[PDB]
Amino acid sequence: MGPGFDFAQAIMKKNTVIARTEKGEFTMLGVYDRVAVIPTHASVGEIIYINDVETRVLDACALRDLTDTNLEITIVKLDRNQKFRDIRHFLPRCEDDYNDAVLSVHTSKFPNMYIPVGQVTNYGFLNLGGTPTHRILMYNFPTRAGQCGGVVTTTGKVIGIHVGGNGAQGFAAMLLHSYFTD
Repeated sequence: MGPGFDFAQAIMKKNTVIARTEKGEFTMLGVYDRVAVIPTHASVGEIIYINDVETRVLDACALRDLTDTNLEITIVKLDRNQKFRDIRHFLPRCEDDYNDAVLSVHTSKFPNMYIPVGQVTNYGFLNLGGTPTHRILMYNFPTRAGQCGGVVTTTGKVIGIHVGGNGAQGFAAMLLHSYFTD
């Protein structure tokens, strides 16, 4: 409808795949080469389905901060025959608050879904499903089951991936440029 949705659509149309694990179907963001991200609660194993095709996992790393606290991001390298568009220059360098964000989801259950979530707070600490978690972004939208892995954007920036909700608020894990230096 406007320039926020335009940026979100440009990322969904070239930089997402549908990922299936034994724990469900997830929006998965491809960042560069064969490297993608997914919430750590997806429990990625040695094999994953990517757009309903059996795919070997070459590497999977569940990120933690230097205090050994969960960040809820897993970085996956896929044995795929095609590279993602390199979007690392759209990643923020530091922790921050944002205005006027969009949460975008693409699964079997929710195809071509875009949600204007408004103001995003640098929330920091969250007890997420009983697990202490850091670098959490919060937005005042009642997100639901099926939105995990959803991409959070502003105009010109890819800032996080949806990882949870409490019925009134939604929560995303930060994406930082420093996670994807090669």
